[PDB]
Order: sequence, then C-alpha cells, then structure tokens
Amino acid sequence: PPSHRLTAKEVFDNDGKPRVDILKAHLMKEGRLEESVALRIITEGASILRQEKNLLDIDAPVTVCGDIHGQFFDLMKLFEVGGSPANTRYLFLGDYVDRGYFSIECVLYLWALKILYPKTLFLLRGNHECRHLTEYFTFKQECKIKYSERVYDACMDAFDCLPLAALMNQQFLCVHGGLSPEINTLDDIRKLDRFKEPPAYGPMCDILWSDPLEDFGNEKTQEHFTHNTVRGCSYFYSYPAVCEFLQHNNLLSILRAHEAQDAGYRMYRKSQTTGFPSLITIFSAPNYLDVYNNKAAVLKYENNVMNIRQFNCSPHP
Ligand SMILES: [Zn+2]
Repeated sequence: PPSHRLTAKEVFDNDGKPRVDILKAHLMKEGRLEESVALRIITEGASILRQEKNLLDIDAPVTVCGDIHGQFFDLMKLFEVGGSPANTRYLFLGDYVDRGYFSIECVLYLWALKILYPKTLFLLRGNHECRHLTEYFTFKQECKIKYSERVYDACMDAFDCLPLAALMNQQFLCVHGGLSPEINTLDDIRKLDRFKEPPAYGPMCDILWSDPLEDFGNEKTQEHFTHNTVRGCSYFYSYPAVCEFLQHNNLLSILRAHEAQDAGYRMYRKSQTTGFPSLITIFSAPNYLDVYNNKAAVLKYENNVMNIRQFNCSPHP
C-alpha cells in the first residue's frame, strides 16, 4: 500500500473529469488521496446530487445494485459482473458505508464515477447515509484515521443530497427500505424535503428503514403496517399494503435492498393481478461481514428481460 497520496492533477484531468482507472488502481492498493483531493470529489459530487430529484426517473436498461457496506473490493468485482460504467447504466440503493473497512474508498470511488457519468450512473440514499449510524458504526472513525473529520463532515452533507427513490422504466419503484403509511402516491415522495439528517419518524425515515413482514405474503390478518421491532423503528409492511400501492400507482414491483439475502436476492409473493413478484430484495455485499458466506447479486433489467447476476467474494493478497 503506497505512502504516496494522490494529487489533484494525478486524479483529475484538466477538464475536471476524474481518471477513474488510475483512481481505482491506487485505492485497491489501499492508497489514500490528498485530503484536498478527497474533499473536491465529495463536494463536486454533492453539487450534482443536490440538483437531482427526490425521486429520479430512469429509463432502462440498467443494472440495479444493493448494499455495499464498505466492501470496496467486492464493489470492484460488482462492476466487472455488471459492466463498465462507461457503457453501463447503474442504480445503487444505498448503504455504501460502515461495517466494511473500505467505506471511504467506496464513497470516493462512487462519487468519482458520478462526476464522470452524471447521467449514466445513479445513487440512492441508504439508511447508513446519516450522522447517527456512521457515528455508531465505523465510518466516522475511519475518516478520522485515514483522512479527517472534515472529510467525514463533507460526506454527511453530501449524503443529505442523495435522492431517496427512483422510478425505473415507469414500472418499478426502487427504494432502499420500502413503503410508508404516509406515502400513498409517487407525488408524495416528490414533496418530501430530503436535504437533511433522516428523522426518527416519518415518511423519509420509512423509505430508508421499512421491511416486509417476516411472513410477508402469508400473513395472519390483513395487517398493513406494524412497528418494526427488528429495527426498533419505522414499520413492517405487508403483501396487501404493497399490492395496494402497486395497483394505485400503476406499478409492477418495489425493488429494494436493506434486508440481506443468502442468494444475493429474494423474490417475494406474486401480485395477484400482474403475475409478477410484488417485491424484490437485492443485496450486493458478498460474504457479508466475513461471516455470512453469502452470494451477492445485482439486477439487470434490459430489453424487457430481467436477469439476475449473482457473484462471490473477491480476495486480497
Ligand atoms: Zn439498510
């Protein structure tokens, strides 16, 4: 891992676009950047993000991706499986940081790609993109060691600029956690003020934190939303709540991440009327936590086909 800290001119061409190949290689050696350079990437990236909508509007094809949790080296593998971002359209559903030892690298790298491919590649906000979880888990400490608090802070402000939702090919709602009792139409997502720390309660907290019932699709009652005793906040939503939201908004499915799958992913119960899974969980961090031993996966919607690409862990020396 080289004591050299990349300079701005090494990392950005004179036109101000980043040389990601050089960036990726240096970071994969556990390189660091000049703090100067890191801040520029974050703030320039955030300026782009802040001008995006609460709810992004993406056309297919796209490869949609789940949780990373600072597994930088599995992210490099993910791009190999998913296709280069130069010719591939990407949507990430949050949780870029914490748990993994390379959270700052994931952010610097992804934000560099956003600056470079502002209209190909997209980022959603995950529940870890806040002060409260990053203060509790690794990420704030990591920034303090490898760079500074200032970088950490720049990241927090940049994370507040992250859109919450994405409407994909006018068929899918893509969100990190899921639904809210307080979000009934797509317009409701439009009207949220996203530029802030996620509140403890609310429609914004819900999108980021909600989970499907543990027995989703086979529930006892018609029970719709019930406090999420697993997260200790927000809600568990049921198959009938989802089916209702889908029909009312003329949508096909909700794609989300957050709950971590062995498979890499998880179809849920087919919407009664469409014949299509009502909900799909995508988790993109292989051998999560060095103990789950799970596959990761990304979703490739393209040309009206829907592939899923699973992948394993990638190593280091
Ligand atoms: Zn999450």
